[PDB]
Parts: sequence; C-alpha cells; structure tokens
Amino acid sequence: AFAVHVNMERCTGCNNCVVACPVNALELNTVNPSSTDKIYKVINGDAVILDVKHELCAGCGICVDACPYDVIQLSGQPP
Amino acid sequence: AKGIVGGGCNGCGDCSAVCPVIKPNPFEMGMAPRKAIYIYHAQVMPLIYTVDFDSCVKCGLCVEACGDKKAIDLEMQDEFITVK
Amino acid sequence: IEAKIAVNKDFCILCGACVNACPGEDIIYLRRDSVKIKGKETDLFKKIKEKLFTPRTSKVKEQPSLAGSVELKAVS
Amino acid sequence: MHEYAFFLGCIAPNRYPGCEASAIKTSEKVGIKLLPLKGASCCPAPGAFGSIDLNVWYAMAARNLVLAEEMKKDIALICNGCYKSIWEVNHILKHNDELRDNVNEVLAEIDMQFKGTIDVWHLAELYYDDKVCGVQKIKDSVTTPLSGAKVAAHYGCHLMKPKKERHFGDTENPMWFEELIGALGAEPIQYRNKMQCCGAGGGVRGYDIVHALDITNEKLINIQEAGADAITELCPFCQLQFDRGQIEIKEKFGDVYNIPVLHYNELLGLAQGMSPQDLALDLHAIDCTPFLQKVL
Ligand code: SF4
Ligand code: SF4
Ligand code: SF4
Ligand code: SF4
Ligand code: SF4
Repeated sequence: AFAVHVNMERCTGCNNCVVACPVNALELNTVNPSSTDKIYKVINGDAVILDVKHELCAGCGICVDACPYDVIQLSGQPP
Repeated sequence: AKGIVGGGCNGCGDCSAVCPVIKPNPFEMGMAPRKAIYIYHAQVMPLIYTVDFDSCVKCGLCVEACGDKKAIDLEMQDEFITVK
Repeated sequence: IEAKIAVNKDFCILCGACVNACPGEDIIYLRRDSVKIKGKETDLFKKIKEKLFTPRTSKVKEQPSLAGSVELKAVS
Repeated sequence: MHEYAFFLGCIAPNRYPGCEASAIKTSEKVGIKLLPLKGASCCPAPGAFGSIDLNVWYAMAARNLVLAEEMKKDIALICNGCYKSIWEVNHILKHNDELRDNVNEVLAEIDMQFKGTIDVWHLAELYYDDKVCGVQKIKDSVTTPLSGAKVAAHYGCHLMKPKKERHFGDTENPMWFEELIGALGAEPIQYRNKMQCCGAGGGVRGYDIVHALDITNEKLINIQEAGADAITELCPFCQLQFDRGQIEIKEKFGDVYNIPVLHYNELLGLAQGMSPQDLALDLHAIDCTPFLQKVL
C-alpha cells in the first residue's frame, strides 16, 4: 500500500513501467484474474499513477528497476 | 475479600525487580526509569504498586515474583461504582 | 508449457517474506503449525503461538488508512 | 503552468540581472510562468522611503499593486524588502478602510483605483508550496548535483518577520530555506546567530556604513567559522550588502573572506545547468570561481 512518485519532467513515455508492474500484469496474464485495477497508464506521454489512494502497490521495485532513465522514486515510509 | 488469605500487596518490590519493561516515570517528569509495574516514589501513601497496562506485555514474571501473595491480577478491568 | 513459480518444501522455513512481498492476490498460502522451543512456556507465549499460527495469504487493494505498510488476508 | 506577474524591483534588474534571468528560466522549467509587470517602479523601499513618509509609501506600493490588479494576476517577488512593501501594503489596505480611502483619493489624480483583489507571493514561497512547484519538483528539475558544497543560508528579516504579521511560522530556527538548498544537492550548514540582520535594512546602509558593515561582519565571521563556501540569500538588498560590503570591509577594516554571495535563483540556475556567463556571475564583487570549481 506504498506510494510511488513519477518525475514527469524526465518521463519519456517508454511504457516499460506499465508493462512491468506485476499489479498491472494481473488482468491479462493470470488465470481467473483477481483484481483488474492498474497503477500506471501513459497519458499524454508521461506515466500517470491511477493508484491515487495508495492501495495496490506492493513495494516490489519491478517498476523502479524497469524505467531506463531512473525517474520513479519508491517511498517505503507511510505517506 | 476475593478469598486470598495470604494477603495482597505488601510493597516488597520483587515484581518491579523482575519486570523487563522500562518506561519514563511521570513523577520524575520523565527523567527516571520505572518498570511496567511500579510506584512513583518510595513514599507513596497507598504502597500498592500499580500495573501500567498500556505498557505491560503480560510476560507474567511479576506474578511469579509475587508468589503466594497473589496480589497481581493481569486481567483486571475498569470497575464502575456509583456513590451518593 | 511450464509453471511460473514453485517452492521447495524441504528448504522453506515458513518465514513469511514471500507472502509479505508478493504483489499478487492469493498465489501463496502460509500456515505454521508448531514452533519448536526450549524454555517452558508462558501465557504470553500461548498468545504469541495463536498469533503466529493463523493462516495468511497476499492481498491486492488493502485499505488506504494504513497506507505505508502491509496488510494480508485472513484465511478462514 | 501557473502564471504570476513578476514585480522585479530595483536591484535585481539594475545590478544583478542574472538573478532575474535565472528567475524566469528556472521558474519556467518548473511549472511557473513569470509575466513582466507593465511599468512597475521601485516598490517604495520600506526603509529608505518608509522612514521619510508612510503615506507616500502607501501610495506608491498601491500603484504597484493596481498595475497587477489591472493585469488580473498575482504578484511574484524575489526580494524580501519588495515583499515587505508590496505584500504588507496589500494586506494593510485590504483591511483598513480609512487608509484605503486616503490612498484612493491620492490615486484618483492619476485615474487609478485600489480594490484589493490579488495576492503577493515570494518566489521561494512558491517553490516551497506543494500546490505550486514543491521541493520534490525542484529536486526533479535539478540536473547538476552541486554536491560537495557547504552553503550557508541567510533568510533576511522582511520575509519572515514579524511572525504576528506573516504566515511562515517559526522565526527562531526555520529550516524551509535549508530544504530548498538541500534539494539542489548542496548541504546547508548551520552557523551561530543565523537569523541575524545583515545590517542593510532601514536605510542604515546609507546613513552609517561603518555600523552596517560591523553588523555584516559579525555574520561573515560566523559563516566563515562554520565553513561555508557560498551564502545563498532571497533578497537583493542582502546580496548587495554581503557582496559590496565584503569589499568595503576589506578596505575599511582588514578582514578578508572571499565568500561568494548568490541568490537562490542563481543557485537554482546553476543546478538546472545554466552557464555562469548566462548567470552573469562576473557582475559580483566577490569572485565565485572557487565555488564554481567545487560544484563543477
Ligand atoms: S512497486 Fe511493484 S506493485 Fe508497486 S507500482 Fe511498482 S511494480 Fe507495481
Ligand atoms: S518507465 Fe520511466 S520513463 Fe518510462 S513511462 Fe515509466 S516513468 Fe516514464
Ligand atoms: S505486587 Fe506482589 S511482588 Fe509487587 S510489591 Fe506488591 S506484594 Fe510485592
Ligand atoms: S506481566 Fe507486565 S508488569 Fe509483570 S513482568 Fe511482565 S511486563 Fe512487567
Ligand atoms: S520466503 Fe519464507 S516461506 Fe517463502 S519459500 Fe522462502 S523461506 Fe519459505
């Protein structure tokens, strides 16, 4: 239930934070999908986090490790 | 009254000698440690050794230290009395 | 085709890091049955046994009021 | 992109133009748009002009306010003294009816009225606010780390004091400006009596230069003892004092510090990659070259 922050100023729209998030990958890549909500979607060229109320993230670091030009900061402390 | 003939609390101090929790003493404005089972100072009038239930971990060492006196009831609850 | 993940019960120590880390919904099911101790026992230790021995599994979309920490699913 | 009228008083445009240039560039890089103010003048400088006549102080500050009122925009500032004049006259004339009346019948001779419809902000206050660009956005915009530099902050007096008249919180040991310098990557250091006046306020800079320089020298001694490599500031008065006054201290006394004095907007430009030539660091009395060697 952590909080992710995306630096819009250096986001290129690469979409490798959307493809690599394992909560996004739940809908289409799971047998009998449990939850179909998504943290990121690239609207107007930058990654927007729809997870406003910080309910779905799991601090996995797959998205921080994925962005090619580090731009996603993961906060492990309560918002 | 509850039936323990041997008595209740005589203020020996074994309970606080064995309690492992350590918290600030409000009587000493926080400068000094006191266990979870405690008295403010040695000159308190009811020398009866309150248990601080917000900080007790129910380790049960205090009851073993108290022994046959059986003064410690870790499950006690807030009783209500009406007085005219 | 293939499996995507599996475990070796010979080496799993029933810690719980896997459950605490998985972002999935209920991929993992953890339940401990007996802790092995030396030293006799305590009422506190019986409470702690009861707390450690409740089955658990992952969860997506936990409550926001506790944002910044983890909450698992209580399995009946 | 939030839009503000950019007041731009006397010292930044006419002595330290790199300050205003970096202000516009860095504010645009973060989500802020700084629009020129059309025919603004000296905010009647609170010391040297308020000491003479409070009524003409009110009238000139109100004229500056009604320019941006006609523009229908919120003032943005980069000077603590200009903040005092503009913001405080705005606040006083938003609540005092007889003073509104007096200023309005003075301004009616130039076809111009004050109604009190806009708000006044300091640029560092905007950089700190979370609705507008926040500390995190500043960190995002920073592209050159400026690491390994000890930087001493001078808050000034007219931004934060008196706290019964402002809204910035504690005046005894604020840390907000230290967070903006920490965002840039430079480590802000703490020195003795960090909230002391620089000595240039109230017209003392002009009336008694030795007295003002002694007040400044107390600060410079504390800052050198701490070990600063530059002094950030949010006021062109204080920058002028700390910059010229180092030269006047070197000549009137025998004290040498050679500590560069930079506005926070100049440091923000350096962090965001602007060039020293584009910042006009050659227009300062005290050479910035050692600090540039350290942070570049
Ligand atoms: S930390 Fe994991 S679950 Fe959270 S947004 Fe990143 S990839 Fe998704
Ligand atoms: S991976 Fe990084 S650069 Fe790509 S969209 Fe996500 S945040 Fe932006
Ligand atoms: S509670 Fe028991 S052990 Fe503690 S002081 Fe009283 S009698 Fe002694
Ligand atoms: S039960 Fe409470 S008071 Fe008694 S020893 Fe344990 S922590 Fe101390
Ligand atoms: S994370 Fe813990 S419970 Fe899961 S397999 Fe490894 S040791 Fe076993």
